[PDB]
Amino acid sequence: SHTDVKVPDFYDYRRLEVLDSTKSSRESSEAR
Amino acid sequence: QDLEFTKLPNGLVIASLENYAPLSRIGLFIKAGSRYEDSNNLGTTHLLRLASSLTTKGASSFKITRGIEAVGSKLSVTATRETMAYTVECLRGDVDILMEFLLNVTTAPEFRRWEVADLQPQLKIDKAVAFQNPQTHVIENLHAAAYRNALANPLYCPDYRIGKVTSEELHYFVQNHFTSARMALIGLGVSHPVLKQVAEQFLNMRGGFGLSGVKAKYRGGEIREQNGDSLVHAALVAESAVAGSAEANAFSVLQHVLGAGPHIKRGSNTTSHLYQAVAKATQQPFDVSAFNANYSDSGLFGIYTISQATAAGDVIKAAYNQVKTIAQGNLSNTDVQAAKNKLKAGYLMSVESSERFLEEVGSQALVAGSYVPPSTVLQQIDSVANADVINAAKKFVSGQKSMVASGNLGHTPFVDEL
Amino acid sequence: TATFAQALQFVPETQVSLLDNGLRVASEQSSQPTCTVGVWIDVGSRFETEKNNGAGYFLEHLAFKGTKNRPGSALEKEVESMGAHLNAYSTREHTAYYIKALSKDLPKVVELLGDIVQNCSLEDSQIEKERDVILREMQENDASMRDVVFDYLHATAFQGTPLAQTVEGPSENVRKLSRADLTEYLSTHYKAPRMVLAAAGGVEHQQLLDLAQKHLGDIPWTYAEDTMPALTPCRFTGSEIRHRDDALPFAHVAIAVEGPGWASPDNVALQVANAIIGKLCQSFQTFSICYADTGLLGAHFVCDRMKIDDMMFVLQGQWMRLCTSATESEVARGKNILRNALVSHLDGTTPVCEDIGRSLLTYGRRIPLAEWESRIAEVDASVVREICSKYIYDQCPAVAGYGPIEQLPDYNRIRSGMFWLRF
Amino acid sequence: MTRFLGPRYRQLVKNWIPTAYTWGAVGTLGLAWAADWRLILDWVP
Amino acid sequence: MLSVAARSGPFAPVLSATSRGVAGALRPLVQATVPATPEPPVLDLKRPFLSRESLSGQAVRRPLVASVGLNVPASVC
Amino acid sequence: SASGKWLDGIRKWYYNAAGFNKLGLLRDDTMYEDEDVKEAIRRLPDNLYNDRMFRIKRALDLNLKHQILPKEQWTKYEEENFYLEPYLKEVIRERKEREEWAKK
Ligand SMILES: CCCCCCCCCCCCCCCCCC(=O)OC[C@H](COP(=O)([O-])OCC(O)COP(=O)([O-])OC[C@@H](COC(=O)CCCCCCCCCCCCCCCCC)OC(=O)CCCCCCCCCCCCCCCCC)OC(=O)CCCCCCCCCCCCCCCCC
Ligand SMILES: CCCCCCCCCCCCCCCCCC(=O)OC[C@H](COP(=O)([O-])OCC[N+](C)(C)C)OC(=O)CCCCCCCCCCCCCCCCC
Repeated sequence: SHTDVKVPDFYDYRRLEVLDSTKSSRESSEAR
Repeated sequence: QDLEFTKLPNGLVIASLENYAPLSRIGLFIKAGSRYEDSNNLGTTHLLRLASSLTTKGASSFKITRGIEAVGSKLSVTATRETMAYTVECLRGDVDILMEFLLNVTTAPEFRRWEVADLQPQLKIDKAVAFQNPQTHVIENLHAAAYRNALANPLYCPDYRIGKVTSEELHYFVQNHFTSARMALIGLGVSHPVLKQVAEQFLNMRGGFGLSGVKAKYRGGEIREQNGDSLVHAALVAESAVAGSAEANAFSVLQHVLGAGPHIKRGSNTTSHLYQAVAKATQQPFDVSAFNANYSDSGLFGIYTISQATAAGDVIKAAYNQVKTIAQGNLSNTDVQAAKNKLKAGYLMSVESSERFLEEVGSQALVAGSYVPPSTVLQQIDSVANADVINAAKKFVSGQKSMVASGNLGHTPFVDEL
Repeated sequence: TATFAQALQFVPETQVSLLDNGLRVASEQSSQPTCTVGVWIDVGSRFETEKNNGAGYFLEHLAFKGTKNRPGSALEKEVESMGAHLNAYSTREHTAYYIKALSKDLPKVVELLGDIVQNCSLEDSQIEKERDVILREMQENDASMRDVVFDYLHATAFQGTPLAQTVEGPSENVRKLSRADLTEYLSTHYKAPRMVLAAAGGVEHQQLLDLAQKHLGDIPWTYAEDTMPALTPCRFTGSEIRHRDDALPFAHVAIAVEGPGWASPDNVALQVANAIIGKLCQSFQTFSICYADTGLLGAHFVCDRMKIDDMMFVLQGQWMRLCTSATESEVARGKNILRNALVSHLDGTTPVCEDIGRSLLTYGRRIPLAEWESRIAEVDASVVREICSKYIYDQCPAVAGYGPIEQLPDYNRIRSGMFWLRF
Repeated sequence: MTRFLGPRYRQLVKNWIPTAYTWGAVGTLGLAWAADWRLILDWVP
Repeated sequence: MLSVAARSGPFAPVLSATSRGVAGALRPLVQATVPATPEPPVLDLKRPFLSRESLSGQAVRRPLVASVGLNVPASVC
Repeated sequence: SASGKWLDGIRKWYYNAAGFNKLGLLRDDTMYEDEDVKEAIRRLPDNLYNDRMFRIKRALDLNLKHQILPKEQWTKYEEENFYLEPYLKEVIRERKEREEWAKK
């Protein structure tokens, strides 16, 4: 059925502004 | 703190119980339903239960809808073949205006041509969602097969009648069946004086009794519906006993000896005679159980099966034979005691919640002069013997059968060859 | 005569106690001949790694299949001879086993309940039978479309984090999980200070506590080697998953933003907002799904394929309306709807027992209806405006769609709908 | 009209006042900047 | 045990019918989306037979035969 | 008092001056179909609806032919039927109720 679902990894494209994780999520959002 | 039955000069019954609950519930119960229709006005009651927010002499449709929403409350309608019920739920202090709404919905409806004619196409939709679960249409056919006239009439509107139920029919039905001597008002979360203030508004409504109807006559029918489905559903019954009878208690205990339904999640139902019988006749998925209905002037008892299409004949037979062994008196004290345990416990669990408790009280109020507490019910259960159970099984085995089946019937048997 | 709020004072208290191993016992006594009793456990799919994703569901399949003291169907026969019922469930975050019974049977009930959680007989034959059953149950399309879209939503929103993974897990895993994995799972997660024993109905608290010491007091409490698995911290991603199949009758759609979690106060106000929102299409709902540190806040609907765009427009417009223009009159209605829901849910012993257990796991304490009423009374249109703006306005959503979804708007078009140019 | 006298309309107008005077500021400053309107621009440091 | 629900157990939801009126505060189970049945072919109206002279000969005396042709209307005996 | 006969006199004068009776038309036929009027027309029973439609077509045909009915067939002031007024009053009440809800 569906349960085998998994999004493939997007590591190459994501911003470093969330990978450098020492700041709450929503504040990051605001910076971006 | 206890219930208090009472009857007004109109013949209206009223009862109440001040449980200190934050949510008050009030039910108006009526002797009406599909059994009082005839072939010339079928489907009237279905549209009647859907029409429970059209305009009235006392309040506009817009007013009823928005006013009930604005406090968070609900107004439900529930029917059977024999009774209808209008129920209101509200927070403490909301009663009065909602009671005005209840009064106008039941005693002074308008059935304006255009609103009725805009409401018609919803019958189709409601019946469709009902008929997604296959059990419903099988049971509907079972009543048609089992009876010639009254309990035969369908709960959902016939297809040929959709779009052709008229305002005049609604008016006539309400005028001839919504009468004060057919009624009870029940209140949970409400002090008797307050419920008296409510019932006071009903003093000038339609009095006396109405049209009494006809007695149901038994048919030894058979209905077959052919589809392409790989699973076939079947029901096989006979006539058993009237509601509120000792013999009906016998039949109940028999149902619970044979097997009434599961108790463990993903279990094997080792206690269930029918399930264990069938499990040795088929190796693909099946379901089986026993069936009870009871009415005012009749009742039905039988078996209900679901199986693969090629296995049906083996399943239906394997089930039936099991009952026969009880008729011959292969029955054990241990089974009987376990069955009575299941029955007493299931009964007490069925009335934990106020919603079902209200229903049960309202059902009693329409047919008896005094409320029967559960202890008395438990004793009546305790009082069934083994001989009563065996006699009930013999009644089933001997009497004339009715049958319904739906699916791919290339291997289903005919009622004459069981 | 009383007021609603005054009737909320008559509801009885919930008593709570501790054993020496740190298991907590909680009860609410309601003077009835019937009762519900269960064990709630602070374990779920978000503690499993990709190596054993799906273990708890497996364990749930063979929980009631036998213990050492009661081999095979003996347990089932003893439950059925009392006239009692036995049930279980498993979630992204919790697990539960409970029993419904007569109040007379409490000593046996607890006994059985302790026999089940400490002494299941994980026999190879039964393991293989459950393996075949679960594989068969996964082979055919035995899932409802609603479940499909909600699983897709969790997968896209919480990708790269344990919450993305499903309770059942992949089929590749059930054909490959072993008894060693099951016993390791139990040894590592089923520890006393993570468990609650809850009861509602005609149950006395001290009797329950005595029985708890007798039948549950030997459950260990020493977490060993910190054997508990290390796992990834929480993150929410604005993203979409689209599964197109133009043969299905109707399109299913789900869209959320990130909610605050169990602990925050804001939840109350949000619920009010929900009640205000909830024609075009057949079916529609709003929802809040809470976790420990995060959540999903959004809506779900079904449409004919030619009416997806309009419906999305209507929904996002209502969101913007609440963020910018709410008024007192509607807010009052929403508060009343919320009051009615809260009091309607807690009817009968089962829901109450369940509430006790879930509450002691999530909140650390039972929150009485009076406190909820006091929290509801403080909301007003200004609070709704503020908090809706705080979680909805100009945010990136997570979207999932299944069906004939050609007309589902592009992601940029959906993102631009989360803000107004005239504000 | 006579319809739009009542509580909801008062609340609704109060909801939009701030946005209104902000757009007013935008329009005024833009007009001045566009027409080099010295009457306003001579006061800008 | 005089209500359908207290008596019938798991068959109560098919032995009873309900409509919950104007929308409530909680959200119900089994929501049931509606793929309704398609419409049949549309046809001309039927004439009545309100005389014996018009009904005379309508009753069946022999079983039927089904017919079709490549340049003739389809027909039934 | 006499004032009733006097007002009814001027009203009859105005009615004959208007002249839709020369075309065989009732007063309620001559309303402009705004939203409320269309909803009131939706509510009519079949007989009234069909009578209205034919009357209107007949007036249009006469106007096409720059002609009028014989005097014998003109609509008379003392035996006219305001068949649409009741339905219109209900439609307007409903709209007023909704408006009044909308300001709270
Ligand atoms: C030339 C070369 C050609 C070849 C080039 C080749 C290359 C080309 C490639 C590119 C092609 C691009 C194609 C077009 C793409 C369009 C995309 C699109 O429409 O997306 C839909 C987009 C998608 O959303 P949706 O899914 O449809 O959802 C709809 C919702 O309602 C969404 O709701 P919402 O609230 O988010 O948004 C709604 C609101 C959002 O907008 C706003 O609320 C404001 C936006 C920013 C401020 C703009 C204010 C402009 C006011 C008028 C000018 C005066 C300025 C001040 C000076 C005063 C002078 C007296 O917008 C509107 O309601 C529309 C009108 C907004 C302006 C209001 C004034 C209307 C009258 C205009 C004429 C005035 C003439 C007289 C002026 C006075 C006398 C001189 O939504 C929109 O509605 C977009 C609105 C776009 C508006 C554009 C306005 C341009 C005209 C300005 C005025 C021009 C006259 C100036 C005269 C001189 C005085 C200054
Ligand atoms: C009549 C003559 C005099 C008229 C003078 C006019 C005065 C007012 C001038 C205002 C200029 C700035 C307006 C900005 C509005 C932005 C709105 C918007 O949607 O922005 C976000 C959008 C979309 O951004 P986004 O999608 O990336 O994100 C926006 C989301 N928020 C808002 C939450 C951040 O950005 C745009 O694409 C806007 C492009 C605007 C281009 C304007 C060009 C200048 C034209 C006017 C100046 C020239 C006048 C010449 C007069 C000559 C007289 C002799």
